Amino acid sequence: NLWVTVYYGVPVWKDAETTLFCASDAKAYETEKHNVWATHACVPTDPNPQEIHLENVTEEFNMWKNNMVEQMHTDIISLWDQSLKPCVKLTPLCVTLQCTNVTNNITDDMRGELKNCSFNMTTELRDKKQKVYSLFYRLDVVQINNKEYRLINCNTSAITQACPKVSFEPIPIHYCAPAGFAILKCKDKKFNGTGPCPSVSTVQCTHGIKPVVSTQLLLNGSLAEEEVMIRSENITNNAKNILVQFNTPVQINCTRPNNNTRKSIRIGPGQAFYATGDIIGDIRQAHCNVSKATWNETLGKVVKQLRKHFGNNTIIRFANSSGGDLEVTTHSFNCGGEFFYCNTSGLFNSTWISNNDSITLPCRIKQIINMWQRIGQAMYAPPIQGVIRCVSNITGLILTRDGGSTNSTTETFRPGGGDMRDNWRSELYKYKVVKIEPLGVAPTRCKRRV
Amino acid sequence: ISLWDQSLKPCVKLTPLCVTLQCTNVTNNITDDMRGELKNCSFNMTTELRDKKQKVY
Amino acid sequence: SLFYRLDVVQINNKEYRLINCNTSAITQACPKVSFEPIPIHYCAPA
Amino acid sequence: VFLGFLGAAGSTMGAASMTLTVQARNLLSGIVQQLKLTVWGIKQLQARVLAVERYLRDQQLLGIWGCSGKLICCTNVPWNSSWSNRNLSEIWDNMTWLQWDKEISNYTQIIYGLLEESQNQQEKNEQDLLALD
Amino acid sequence: VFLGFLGAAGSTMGAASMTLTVQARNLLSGIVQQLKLTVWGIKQLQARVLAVERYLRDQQLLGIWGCSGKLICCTNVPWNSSWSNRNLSEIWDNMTWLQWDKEISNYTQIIYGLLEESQNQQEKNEQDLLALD
Amino acid sequence: VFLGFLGAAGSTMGAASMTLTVQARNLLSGIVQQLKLTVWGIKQLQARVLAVERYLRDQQLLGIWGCSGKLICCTNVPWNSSWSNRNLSEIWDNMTWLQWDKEISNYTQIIYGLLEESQNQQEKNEQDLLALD
Ligand SMILES: *[C@@H]1O[C@H](CO)[C@@H](O[C@@H]2O[C@H](CO)[C@@H](O[C@@H]3O[C@H](CO[C@H]4O[C@H](CO)[C@@H](O)[C@H](O[C@H]5O[C@H](CO)[C@@H](O)[C@H](O)[C@@H]5O)[C@@H]4O)[C@@H](O)[C@H](O[C@H]4O[C@H](CO)[C@@H](O)[C@H](O)[C@@H]4O[C@H]4O[C@H](CO)[C@@H](O)[C@H](O)[C@@H]4O)[C@@H]3O)[C@H](O)[C@H]2NC(C)=O)[C@H](O)[C@H]1NC(C)=O
Ligand SMILES: *[C@@H]1O[C@H](CO)[C@@H](O[C@@H]2O[C@H](CO)[C@@H](O[C@@H]3O[C@H](CO[C@H]4O[C@H](CO)[C@@H](O)[C@H](O)[C@@H]4O)[C@@H](O)[C@H](O[C@H]4O[C@H](CO)[C@@H](O)[C@H](O)[C@@H]4O)[C@@H]3O)[C@H](O)[C@H]2NC(C)=O)[C@H](O)[C@H]1NC(C)=O
Ligand SMILES: *[C@@H]1O[C@H](CO)[C@@H](O[C@@H]2O[C@H](CO)[C@@H](O[C@@H]3O[C@H](CO)[C@@H](O)[C@H](O)[C@@H]3O)[C@H](O)[C@H]2NC(C)=O)[C@H](O)[C@H]1NC(C)=O
Ligand SMILES: *[C@@H]1O[C@H](CO)[C@@H](O[C@@H]2O[C@H](CO)[C@@H](O[C@@H]3O[C@H](CO)[C@@H](O)[C@H](O)[C@@H]3O)[C@H](O)[C@H]2NC(C)=O)[C@H](O)[C@H]1NC(C)=O
Ligand SMILES: *[C@@H]1O[C@H](CO)[C@@H](O[C@@H]2O[C@H](CO)[C@@H](O[C@@H]3O[C@H](CO)[C@@H](O)[C@H](O)[C@@H]3O)[C@H](O)[C@H]2NC(C)=O)[C@H](O)[C@H]1NC(C)=O
Ligand SMILES: *[C@@H]1O[C@H](CO)[C@@H](O[C@@H]2O[C@H](CO)[C@@H](O[C@@H]3O[C@H](CO)[C@@H](O)[C@H](O)[C@@H]3O)[C@H](O)[C@H]2NC(C)=O)[C@H](O)[C@H]1NC(C)=O
Ligand SMILES: *[C@@H]1O[C@H](CO)[C@@H](O[C@@H]2O[C@H](CO)[C@@H](O[C@@H]3O[C@H](CO)[C@@H](O)[C@H](O)[C@@H]3O)[C@H](O)[C@H]2NC(C)=O)[C@H](O)[C@H]1NC(C)=O
Ligand SMILES: *[C@@H]1O[C@H](CO)[C@@H](O[C@@H]2O[C@H](CO)[C@@H](O[C@@H]3O[C@H](CO)[C@@H](O)[C@H](O)[C@@H]3O)[C@H](O)[C@H]2NC(C)=O)[C@H](O)[C@H]1NC(C)=O
Ligand SMILES: *[C@@H]1O[C@H](CO)[C@@H](O[C@@H]2O[C@H](CO)[C@@H](O)[C@H](O)[C@H]2NC(C)=O)[C@H](O)[C@H]1NC(C)=O
Ligand SMILES: *[C@@H]1O[C@H](CO)[C@@H](O[C@@H]2O[C@H](CO)[C@@H](O)[C@H](O)[C@H]2NC(C)=O)[C@H](O)[C@H]1NC(C)=O
Ligand SMILES: *[C@@H]1O[C@H](CO)[C@@H](O[C@@H]2O[C@H](CO)[C@@H](O)[C@H](O)[C@H]2NC(C)=O)[C@H](O)[C@H]1NC(C)=O
Ligand SMILES: *[C@@H]1O[C@H](CO)[C@@H](O[C@@H]2O[C@H](CO)[C@@H](O)[C@H](O)[C@H]2NC(C)=O)[C@H](O)[C@H]1NC(C)=O
Ligand SMILES: *[C@@H]1O[C@H](CO)[C@@H](O[C@@H]2O[C@H](CO)[C@@H](O)[C@H](O)[C@H]2NC(C)=O)[C@H](O)[C@H]1NC(C)=O
Ligand SMILES: *[C@@H]1O[C@H](CO)[C@@H](O[C@@H]2O[C@H](CO)[C@@H](O)[C@H](O)[C@H]2NC(C)=O)[C@H](O)[C@H]1NC(C)=O
Ligand SMILES: *[C@@H]1O[C@H](CO)[C@@H](O[C@@H]2O[C@H](CO)[C@@H](O)[C@H](O)[C@H]2NC(C)=O)[C@H](O)[C@H]1NC(C)=O
Ligand SMILES: *[C@@H]1O[C@H](CO)[C@@H](O[C@@H]2O[C@H](CO)[C@@H](O)[C@H](O)[C@H]2NC(C)=O)[C@H](O)[C@H]1NC(C)=O
Ligand SMILES: *[C@@H]1O[C@H](CO)[C@@H](O)[C@H](O)[C@H]1NC(C)=O
Ligand SMILES: *[C@@H]1O[C@H](CO)[C@@H](O)[C@H](O)[C@H]1NC(C)=O
Repeated sequence: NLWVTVYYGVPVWKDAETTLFCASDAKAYETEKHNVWATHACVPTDPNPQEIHLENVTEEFNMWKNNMVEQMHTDIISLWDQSLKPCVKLTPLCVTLQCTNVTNNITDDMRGELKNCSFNMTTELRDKKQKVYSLFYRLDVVQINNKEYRLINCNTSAITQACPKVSFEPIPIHYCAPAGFAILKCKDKKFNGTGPCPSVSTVQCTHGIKPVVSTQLLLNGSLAEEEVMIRSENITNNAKNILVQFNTPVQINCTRPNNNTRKSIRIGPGQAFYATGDIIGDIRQAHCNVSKATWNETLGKVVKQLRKHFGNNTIIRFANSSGGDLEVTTHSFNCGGEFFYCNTSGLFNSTWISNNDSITLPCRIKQIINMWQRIGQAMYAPPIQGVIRCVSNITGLILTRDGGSTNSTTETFRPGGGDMRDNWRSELYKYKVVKIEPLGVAPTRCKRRV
Repeated sequence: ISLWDQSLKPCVKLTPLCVTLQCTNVTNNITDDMRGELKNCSFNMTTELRDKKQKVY
Repeated sequence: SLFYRLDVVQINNKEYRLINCNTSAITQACPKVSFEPIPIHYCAPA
Repeated sequence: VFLGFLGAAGSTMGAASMTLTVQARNLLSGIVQQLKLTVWGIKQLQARVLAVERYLRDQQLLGIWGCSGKLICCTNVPWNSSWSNRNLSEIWDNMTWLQWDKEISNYTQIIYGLLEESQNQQEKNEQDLLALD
Repeated sequence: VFLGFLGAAGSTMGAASMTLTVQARNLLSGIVQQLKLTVWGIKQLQARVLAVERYLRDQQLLGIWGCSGKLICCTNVPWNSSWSNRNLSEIWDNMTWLQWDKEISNYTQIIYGLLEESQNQQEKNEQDLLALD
Repeated sequence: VFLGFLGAAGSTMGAASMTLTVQARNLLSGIVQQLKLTVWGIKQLQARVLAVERYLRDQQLLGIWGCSGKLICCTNVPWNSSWSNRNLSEIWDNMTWLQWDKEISNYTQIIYGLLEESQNQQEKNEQDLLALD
């Protein structure tokens, strides 16, 4: 008949949560506050990322109920933290600044975009003070009531200049699973985001995941295959976000074409602050180029795919975002060390019916960045010396709906968000952790009872 | 002890309070059924700006 | 206070200062440890 | 057949009935190697301890169901059919381990108790009986 | 009889001679689950490592006194009476484990050595002898 | 003969063939006992976890080469001579373990695989065959 049997080694898993540790490659050298990013304490990857495709398997995933994104998000916060524990605490900066304009080109093609501020400051000696001066981007200075100004995050947060040894260059991170667990990767080129993925594989641990911080635009991400997938748990809901993932890396060239000078001010003892000494070179405006042709064609591919969720009898409109906080209004990202806020009006400005040249994006440069919408904390990037030229793909999109009022053909979508955990779900959607239970009870003609 | 500690690591360190306080009596009920039991103290104090100070109480 | 002229530096009575100051922070050891070296036994885990 | 780690997941239970060791090996990962607080350091150690803890829980379970000669334990006592009674072909010609656990997920804690109590106690004290002559 | 954890503490040794497993199960506590420094965090982990360390010390001892088929190990060699010589009724009709350990507390390290050396070495190399024909 | 920990290092392999346990005992050091961050504290714990991790790696290896009745495992299948073929006297009358490992250091990962696969799989499913009559 059928009787009870015990096995050990039964390839069976459960959906579970557990902790996942980093796995990297040995390239830990940079020049802004510690290391490369945090990743030099990492265990070196196996030179053979062994995988195995699992025949016949069918497991439902839920890229919207996955937990790995949560661990990842907390850990990235904390690593940013640890990189910011040990370097200088810039509290005595929050001082009344005497600022004037920087007379940029007559009449105005930089509109200043930076003010020239002198101020009092402590010295090496807790004694007779010094008068220094520095150039600040008028986007991070605020008025009161020359005129007296101050740092923006000061009456709300403390600030913590990153010293010059870490990078911000994202380095491929490999989330690795401790023994007794397993990482499942959906091998299906065509996957909505959830539900049963038929073609799956197991890996000991994942691919390199460039942990780029970006808004409205997935940079350096992975690319989709044979289509440009759309992912969201409830498209019919207007309160989620649409995750578009391209086939073709649409280039973007961003640059800051200034030779900027690093002026060191000793907030003694021993602590030193890097201010913007001056700017030399072609004073253009920081910006980004994109091939209009490829963007238009690929966004038409997107038109097709958005249609496939709304009917071949519709008209879709891409508008720019509807205003608000800076960190959501723009394509914010990090690049060569600096922090870019690109206005994207020039990219969602078109309604679309049922059926070189290049686009220039004018971006501004911020300093006192408040990362992860967290308040009470504030990193202060240092003026990166030299000229910045930085090239990248844009592989995906993060859109928000406002329609379902007179909802027939004309839908309007605008970009936005502000939670990186979207960015993170865009590359872990194929991944799921399972706990292994190598203990098994099953019936065969081995026999025991109650 | 240590848990009390850990709860007290991360919140504000009130060192700049230790400042000369200008205190008077709080005239509680005449004649005295609170005997004050509290004084009214104004003092100098730093500000948001490591600059021109404020007078609080 | 009286300082050993080997750890004080000039500028340009005359005004002087601590030596490691324009380069490092300083951290007075309080009065409970020693510096008397005590036999240390490096032991190896099982 | 060299399937690999979980390689027989998409196979009938009798198929996986030969590739048991491959999962067992992965219960330490060897070289793993996985310095102050060091985010990912606490993670490393907490991971390893979790792994051995996990391992030892089930190895304990097997210690209790005293076999230690694992992958197969068999006695001569019949089995209770009440728990989702099914056919032989309904298992080996109709089911893989995955689908099987979905159905057996209820009776686990039950089974654990009697496999623990019954054979251990019966096989106990009989060795005590035969320790006389 | 289902006494429970230490349930046979107040019983003669032959009584507890049936409820051995109940203590063994508690050697992991399962779900235990027991975040920065987090007083009670270091405590949690230091606890778990202590537990498995404790477990493995004695499991090692049993590995050495090679049985692994625990709760009973028996051979055919006599026993030394010098160590607090007592009667059978003085043990099973007069003593519980608690009172017993108080009296045996002296000879432990002695016994450990010969159970380790003698049978291991004798049962060794005889398997080497019978590996010929 | 009571050599001690590694006491037979300077001896032919057949000599050390009797003092195996002495190293095994040192795999926990007992009392070791080895408070905030406390340099040497992290060291203590990282040490202990390393120790048990080390122990469990090889105990796992032995679990796989399923003996658990350690110090000797023997079957009836011949052995491959290709791997540094040498004489009996070239080993027991000419070599100590130290010199031996220098020569065998190449074939280790090879040997691990077949001792793992071959006997485990063959001795498997034959118990499954004899679980019928
Ligand atoms: C999406 O992903 C893509 C890749 O997939 C990313 O693209 C990366 O973008 C970054 C940002 O620019 C590039 O890194 C930086 O490139 C700088 C430009 O130098 C390059 O061009 C010059 C002139 O042609 C060459 O001479 C350079 O080659 C030499 O230098 C590099 C780096 O030192 C060496 O590796 C080579 O062997 C050559 O020796 C470059 O090809 C470059 O200045 C910069 O190097 C600084 O930064 C790194 C890390 O930040 C430091 O480790 C390094 O030591 C340098 O920093 C010190 O030196 C400068 C010298 O003046 C000082 O000023 C500094 O203060 C500091 O002391 C870095 O190489 C990167 O190359 C590029 N990827 C690839 C594959 O090319 C995108 O960034 C990413 N998306 C986003 C949004 O970022
Ligand atoms: C960001 O910025 C980078 C660098 O500025 C751009 O990368 C350049 O992209 C362009 C566009 O394709 C490349 O230009 C083309 O290169 C082809 C291959 O290069 C060979 O030929 C050139 C001569 O043109 C040689 O110098 C070189 O050594 C190679 O042997 C050429 O075949 C192309 O020429 C053809 O098209 C042009 C029309 O433009 C005709 O006039 C020609 O006669 C010919 O038919 C063209 O030159 C360029 O090579 C890339 N840079 C580099 C260093 O190679 C990114 O495109 C830019 N991204 C954005 C979004 O702006
Ligand atoms: C710090 O920097 C500020 C400017 O950035 C300096 O402020 C100046 O302070 C002096 C006093 O030291 C002010 O002089 C005052 O002028 C009034 C009217 O003339 C007079 O009645 C006072 O007796 C006093 O002399 C001066 O106006 C003021 N200037 C500004 C623009 O605010 C300050 O001196 C700097 N401190 C140090 C230590 O460097
Ligand atoms: C995804 O979000 C949409 C909303 O955009 C959800 O649809 C909404 O579902 C609720 C109930 O589930 C509907 O409430 C009631 O619906 C009935 C029938 O439509 C209606 O007669 C009632 O008056 C009441 O409105 C709601 O209308 C509906 N809205 C839309 C726009 O469809 C949908 O359920 C979400 N997805 C999932 C899987 O739940
Ligand atoms: C920001 O504004 C300040 C003024 O508040 C600028 O500082 C002053 O800039 C002038 C020229 O731009 C320097 O002039 C020099 O003065 C010396 C002595 O009077 C003279 O011998 C030289 O021939 C030359 O005329 C002046 O030194 C400088 N003052 C300080 C304290 O630096 C500053 O240049 C502005 N920032 C930028 C980036 O332009
Ligand atoms: C992002 O970039 C867009 C353009 O790509 C900026 O929108 C532009 O804003 C200006 C000022 O609001 C608009 O000018 C308007 O012109 C009319 C006609 O002369 C005048 O009557 C209005 O009073 C206003 O001055 C301009 O049309 C508009 N461009 C587009 C394409 O709509 C936008 O301000 C930028 N936002 C950020 C946050 O960078
Ligand atoms: C996205 O594109 C739209 C359309 O170009 C921009 O909206 C426009 O924004 C301008 C100001 O930036 C609005 O001008 C208005 O002027 C009146 C009179 O001075 C003022 O009282 C209002 O407060 C407002 O500033 C304009 O009405 C508005 N038009 C529309 C149709 O939205 C928007 O600024 C662009 N945003 C980005 C981030 O590109
Ligand atoms: C901090 O608060 C204290 C009181 O709580 C203030 O003390 C006052 O300081 C002023 C000087 O700024 C003293 O004025 C002095 O008066 C003498 C005699 O009239 C005169 O010779 C001096 O030249 C000077 O003008 C004043 O007496 C003193 N009052 C008390 C009660 O101590 C102090 O001003 C506050 N500081 C700040 C920055 O708010
Ligand atoms: C998820 O993928 C499925 C198909 O793989 C999409 O449609 C499903 O269609 C079946 C009918 O064959 C329904 O029973 C399912 O309920 C549908 N899925 C969902 C999630 O509702 C589906 O559109 C995809 N999900 C999204 C959000 O696009
Ligand atoms: C897309 O447009 C077509 C025709 O304009 C509609 O008709 C479908 O066409 C597809 C071809 O890709 C067929 O596979 C379907 O069977 C057709 N169905 C019907 C009902 O005609 C189609 O409905 C449109 N799709 C949407 C989502 O509106
Ligand atoms: C965005 O789309 C509009 C409409 O297609 C383009 O046309 C501009 O519309 C504004 C509206 O007031 C006019 O003021 C401009 O004069 C129009 N443009 C021109 C060249 O005349 C507009 O050009 C598009 N801009 C971008 C950046 O996409
Ligand atoms: C965008 O992603 C593409 C992925 O194709 C990157 O393309 C790589 O380009 C190098 C040199 O041109 C090739 O050696 C690689 O093989 C390409 N990748 C692949 C997967 O084939 C491209 O580098 C990315 N964009 C930028 C700016 O780096
Ligand atoms: C303020 O409170 C004190 C608290 O006792 C009052 O104490 C006075 O102390 C002086 C000592 O120099 C005595 O001579 C007075 O008799 C005390 N007063 C009383 C009411 O006992 C003091 O009087 C209070 N001052 C005011 C203005 O209320
Ligand atoms: C086989 O299993 C069934 C149920 O799966 C057992 O039935 C139990 O019988 C006892 C004794 O009357 C009841 O107290 C329980 O309530 C019954 N179980 C359920 C789920 O109601 C049956 O006893 C088992 N076979 C043997 C021989 O014990
Ligand atoms: C039984 O135990 C007794 C003591 O408990 C052993 O007596 C030992 O004999 C050796 C050999 O003469 C002495 O060196 C020891 O000093 C004795 N022990 C004590 C505590 O003094 C006796 O040898 C044991 N039985 C056997 C057969 O060895
Ligand atoms: C004994 O070992 C030798 C080598 O040490 C084995 O030779 C292998 O034979 C296979 C089958 O032809 C080849 O693929 C390998 O390349 C050979 N090994 C080497 C190192 O070249 C031999 O097979 C072993 N004995 C048996 C019975 O398999
Ligand atoms: C993009 O191309 C389509 C046709 O391929 C055209 O209808 C549309 O106008 C183009 N975009 C713009 C901004 O002109
Ligand atoms: C297991 O128990 C759940 C609890 O409701 C029940 O829904 C399910 O049908 C049960 N399955 C079997 C095979 O007993």
